[PDB]
Amino acid sequence: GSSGSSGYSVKWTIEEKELFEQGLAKFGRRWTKISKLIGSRTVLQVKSYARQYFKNKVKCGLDKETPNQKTG
Repeated sequence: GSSGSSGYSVKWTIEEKELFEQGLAKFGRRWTKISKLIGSRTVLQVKSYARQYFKNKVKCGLDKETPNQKTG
């Protein structure tokens, strides 16, 4: 597969990952709140990431995409 960012490389940090969860469980599925807690990220970034986190939790599935490629 291929991946391209038509903007800039956006990545998170452990500190952020740990914070997101904390509030996620405490406040719940509230992005407006979480985003604020962390401060660094924004409602948007959080909204997306929310799904990005789980996607990883469970090995590639629905996507049905493997890092394999034409050998040789």
